Formats: sequence, structure tokens, C-alpha cells
Amino acid sequence: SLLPVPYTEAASLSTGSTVTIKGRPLVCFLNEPYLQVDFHTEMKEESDIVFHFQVCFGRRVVMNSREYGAWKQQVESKNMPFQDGQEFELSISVLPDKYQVMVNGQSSYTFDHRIKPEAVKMVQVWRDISLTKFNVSYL
Repeated sequence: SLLPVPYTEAASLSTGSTVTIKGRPLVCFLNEPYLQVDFHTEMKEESDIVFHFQVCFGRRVVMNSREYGAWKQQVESKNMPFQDGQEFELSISVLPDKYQVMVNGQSSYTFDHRIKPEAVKMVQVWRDISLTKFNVSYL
């Protein structure tokens, strides 16, 4: 329960960067809790979103981008590696061509870059989860 939610951290990403998030759903999957991770272009919440990743636990995952204030083509996946009431480790890798999302060590989603990752200035993690760890690789 350390780390407040909504959690916001200034960040800079480039090919090779990795964002690791460790947390746990706050309620039963039956009640459809959500998890949202947004890579923003500015420090403010209303800024554009380079990568929007939203998990409706137990049902589906939606990905998109908000450019110049407007949402683009939504991408949806029914792949659901998350386990009810379980702590999860989510890792997002910045590859040259896209983001690769691993859930507990398994590749589960990818999203081709719509905007250069270098445009990212902030990452916000929120919705129905407790956050135990947040780390951006800066090597």
C-alpha cells in the first residue's frame, strides 16, 4: 500500500527502456476492478497520451492514444493473464517498433508506436489497485 494511487512520476523513455509495475487489484474480479497506465506527453493529466493501457480485470484490455485531445483507434484484447486476488508484476518494454507488455513474465500484449516514445514526459498509474513498486529503467 506504499506509493499513492493515482501515482504520477516524471519519466523519459527511449528504445530499451523498461517500466515495471507491481501491484494488486483492490476488489474481487467479479466486480470488474480496473487498472490504468497512461504515458503522457506533459506533466499534466489532461495532456496527450502516447500509450493508454486499460485493464478491466477478468474481461478485457483496451489500448489507445489520445492525440491533440482526441482518442484514436482503440485496440482491444481479450487476453487475460491476470489472476483474481493475486499480486501482479507488469512490465512494459520500449522496443524500436512498439511496446511489449509482459504480465508475470509472459508476453501478453504489444502496441505499435503511434508517437515517438521520446515524447513521453510522465507516467500515471491509477484505478482500482494498490501499488507496491514502480520503476523506470534509466540505463
